[PDB]
Amino acid sequence: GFLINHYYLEKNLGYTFKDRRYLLQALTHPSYPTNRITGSYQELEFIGNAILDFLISAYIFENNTKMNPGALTDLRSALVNNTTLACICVRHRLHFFILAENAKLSEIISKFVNFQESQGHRVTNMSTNVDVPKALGDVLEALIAAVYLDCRDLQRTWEVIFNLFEPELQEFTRKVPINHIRQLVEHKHAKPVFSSPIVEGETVMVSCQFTCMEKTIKVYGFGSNKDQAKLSAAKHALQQLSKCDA
Amino acid sequence: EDVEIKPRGYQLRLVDHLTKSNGIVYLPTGSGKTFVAILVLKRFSQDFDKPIESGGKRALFMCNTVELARQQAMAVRRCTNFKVGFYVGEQGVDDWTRGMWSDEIKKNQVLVGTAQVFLDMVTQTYVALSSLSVVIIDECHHGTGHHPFREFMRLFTIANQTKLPRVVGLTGVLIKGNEITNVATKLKELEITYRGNIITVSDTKEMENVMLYATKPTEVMVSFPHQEQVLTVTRLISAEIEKFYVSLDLMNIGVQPIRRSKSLQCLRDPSKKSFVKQLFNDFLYQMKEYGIYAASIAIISLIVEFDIKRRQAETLSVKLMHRTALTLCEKIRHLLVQKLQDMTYDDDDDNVNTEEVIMNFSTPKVQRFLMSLKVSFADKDPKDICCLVFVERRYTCKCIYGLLLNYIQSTPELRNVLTPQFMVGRNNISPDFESVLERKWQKSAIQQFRDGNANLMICSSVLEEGIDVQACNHVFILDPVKTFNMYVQSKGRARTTEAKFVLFTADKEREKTIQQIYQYRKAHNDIAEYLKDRVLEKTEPELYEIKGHFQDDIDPFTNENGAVLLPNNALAILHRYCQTIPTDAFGFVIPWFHVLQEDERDRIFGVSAKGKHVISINMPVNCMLRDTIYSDPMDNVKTAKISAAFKACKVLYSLGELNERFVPKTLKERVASIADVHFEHWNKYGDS
Amino acid sequence: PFREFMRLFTIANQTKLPRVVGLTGVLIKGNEITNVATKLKELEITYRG
Amino acid sequence: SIAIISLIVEFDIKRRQAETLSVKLMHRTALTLCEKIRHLLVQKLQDMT
Amino acid sequence: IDRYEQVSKDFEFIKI
RNA sequence: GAGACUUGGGCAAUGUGACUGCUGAUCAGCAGUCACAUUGCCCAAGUCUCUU
Ligand SMILES: Nc1ncnc2c1ncn2[C@@H]1O[C@H](COP(=O)(O)OP(=O)(O)O)[C@@H](O)[C@H]1O
Ligand SMILES: [Mg+2]
Repeated sequence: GFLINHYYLEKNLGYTFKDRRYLLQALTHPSYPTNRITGSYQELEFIGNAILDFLISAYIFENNTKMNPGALTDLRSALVNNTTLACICVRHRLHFFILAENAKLSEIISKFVNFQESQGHRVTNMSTNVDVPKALGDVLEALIAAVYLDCRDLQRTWEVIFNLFEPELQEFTRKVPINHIRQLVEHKHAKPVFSSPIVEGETVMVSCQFTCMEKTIKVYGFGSNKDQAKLSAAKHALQQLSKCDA
Repeated sequence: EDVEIKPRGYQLRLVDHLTKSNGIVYLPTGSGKTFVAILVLKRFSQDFDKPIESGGKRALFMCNTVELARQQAMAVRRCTNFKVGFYVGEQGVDDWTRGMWSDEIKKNQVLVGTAQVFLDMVTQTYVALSSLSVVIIDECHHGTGHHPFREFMRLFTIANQTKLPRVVGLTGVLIKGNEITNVATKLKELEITYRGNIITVSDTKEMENVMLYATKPTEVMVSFPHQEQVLTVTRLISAEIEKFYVSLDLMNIGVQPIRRSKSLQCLRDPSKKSFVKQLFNDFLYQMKEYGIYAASIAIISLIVEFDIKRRQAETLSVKLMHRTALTLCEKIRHLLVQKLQDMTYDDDDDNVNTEEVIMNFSTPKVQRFLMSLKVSFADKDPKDICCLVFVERRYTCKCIYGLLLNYIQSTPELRNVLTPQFMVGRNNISPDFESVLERKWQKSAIQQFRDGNANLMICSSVLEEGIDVQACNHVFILDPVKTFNMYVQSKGRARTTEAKFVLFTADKEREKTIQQIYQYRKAHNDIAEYLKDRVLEKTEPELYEIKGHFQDDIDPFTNENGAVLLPNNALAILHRYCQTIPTDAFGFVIPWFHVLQEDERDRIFGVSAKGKHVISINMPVNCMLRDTIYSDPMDNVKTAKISAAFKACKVLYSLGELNERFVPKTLKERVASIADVHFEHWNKYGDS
Repeated sequence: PFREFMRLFTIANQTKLPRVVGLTGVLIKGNEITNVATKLKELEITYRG
Repeated sequence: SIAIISLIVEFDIKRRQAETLSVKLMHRTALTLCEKIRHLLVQKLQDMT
Repeated sequence: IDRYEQVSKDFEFIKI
């Protein structure tokens, strides 16, 4: 009864749950008092984090040979980053089945999902987006451990992970996955310097002072927090540099 | 200060008697009773110097509120030569471990602070009752019900019954509330709660005459006719407000925590909607009680409060709600200012025009108040005048402060002699009228009052008692006197010579107020006669009634290591533990209670289930106490909740979540437990 | 009906009024015995004696 | 015991002035319950006679 | 009432 | 049985006076916890530049 139309989730995900209890525990956000029969999803995401990171690291170690470890660690960190997990969870329409309730968290999820719909459910490679919901990537990563425990086989879990990550794998393997921010600082002519950002309510800003095409330009960007305001400034600096390059 | 402080004729005998036996002092405010308390502290300092284990001790001075604790801390520090430790809840002693508690205990000779901190640190085995020399209580009349003073006193009953620390209580009022009836039983309950005998002034001519330097103020009163007709614009504003209420309840925000009755009997509006409706209803009461000009003053405060709340409103829907409230308040402000300016056409003398507008649109009570101020201050010097006014509502304070601002700007005689200022209780409201932090400021309104910056203060019972204020000469009370304690404490403030006590009441309420004033005077007198003639007993050595005072509640449970758990603190401990679990905003940590049903009551319990009620506790899914816990069957829902929380926290302690010292465990305890298991090889390398 | 009867006295003719006298062995009915003077006051003024 | 004996006469007389069978059956059931209670209580009485 | 009726200009403080 | 009176009994209606608990709403006063924000002390840690 908790899992309304769970067959839709299974069909989209591609796996079948012989026991549905693991799915309920994985979908049980801590803010959901009506579920007295299973625990929260923290005790599953704890294992799922290790499962995901080890599996993907082993895959890239075996396959992506022609690159140094100094960038292989960056690739694995990008592929395990919570933002990519949130994007993947958005792609598979898993927001529907999250047995969660909250005032502001639900608003954040709605804003993120409509933003991703605007982007076409593709990674914005890093996002100038308002704010990313951590719990979304958390529940997506936890359902991986839920899938594994339902079968106790690594091979099936890896098939599921690969089926979920095929576009991300093919993208990050070809193009440089991410460095960002730092490459702006170390850029050939871009020498960004910044002031201290201040948050207020649900708005934030930072004065970005950088250089571009041998000139000096100041840019601003929408965001949520101090460091993510600096992130928005970095995103718009990257946009200006790319457009000037283009 | 210095040693020029010379004890009076009554302080010496008071401290001499208090040395022999425990007792409570009862002297009028400003009679230097804290000074004789200091002298008492100067007779129990023998064990201050030596450390705890070597045989040395300390002393605990007690207070109810933070500010009074701090003020008396500076007082004792400047009056003595001891290392006075000052600690409160906000000071940061919450996370203090054993070592950085022990250092403070061993680096001080006397401790001061609030009730909760001292009570908790006594219950957390940091010190023992046997490890104390003398304990000093002030405003001892607070010691009733579940108040922390009585809870701390119960530790005297549960702990050792030999070489027990002294207890002394400081007060000037003995009764809290409208229970003036049967003063003798209240006095006896106060006697037994602090296991002492009240000692009071006795030798009339030599000593009460000297003590009466805290002179009794002269008291007067003024009556005014009732205003009965209601203005036409008021009902229009009420109609707009009620349709706004209908829209607000109709409009839809996301899921919000369910707030219900304090007895869980039925539902309530969501906290934000209840809050905004409380604002609007309070402003409406302001309008009817004080007219239109005062309403015009208060609507600006509502505007600024709504703007601040919308600014801090995280969710967009809450921002829309506050925006709609702001639009309605702006419309109300437009109508009010139009009505106020509707009369200003005829006259064109700006100062006199504003003065007569204030007089014209005001309620008769406020008109009488302002004319009384004009005829009392009488255009005198601004330095000598230092007057107080008491009003009941918080927003009434700010509104009347604005009204006095405008009126003082409207009279040349008062424009140079009065400097109004207001302050309220802990739920402080911004004194601004334009925007949040219009300017950064560093002086409290009380301090400005003390330095002569503000000769007139507006305040609720927040400035009634405790906080030291110079001898006032004029005190005014607008809203009706509510209790005995506030009346007597207010009349004690007007300490200077020929001080004036002033209060106001309506025409049809004067006769009622006669009984309250005469009853309060009789209640002050009969205490004097009865204590003057009480039975000469030593220290209330009736241990049978001492243990028969508290037994009717749930017996407090103590484990090994000497830690003791108070059943009345079970709710606080449970909620504090719940807050430890990390969560997002709406992720609730508070345990959602549930009252049982009689059919379910005897479905789970015996025949006694029908007679008395039971409440059930549920826990958030993150807490490992997944299984629900059913409270013991108690009579009322209050004791049911107390028993439920006590049993639940006992189960938590048994499971080890609650530590030995009865506090939730951080990661420090976890890593300490794991260290000698998983990280033993660090020690052979000299680390850990 | 005691003070109900005696309320007739004010509305009717206030002069050439029959003598009224109160007889009792107790004065206070209920647990409001506190401040006997003020409670005896309305007894005095209700019975115009 | 005396109380349950007393209840019998009041229940019976109430049934006597009872108007229709709907309350007659109610009083009859009440009297049967009262008599069963009385019998149980007198068994309790005689247990230690 | 349009205008609140004015209280007595002359008034003194009665003593309880 | 009725008409009326005498006394009593039965039922009902409604009102009055008092008491014990139980909650409701509003308002003031007090304590504690958690979190966020401001900048700084600030070491860890990686990157990068200079350079050590
Ligand atoms: N015998 C005395 N010696 C020295 N100072 C005194 C004496 N009597 C009164 N005082 C001073 O008068 C002041 C009275 O204020 P306080 O004692 O705080 O009033 P209360 O104790 O009633 O609240 C004290 O600050 C105290 O220093
Ligand atoms: Mg004092």
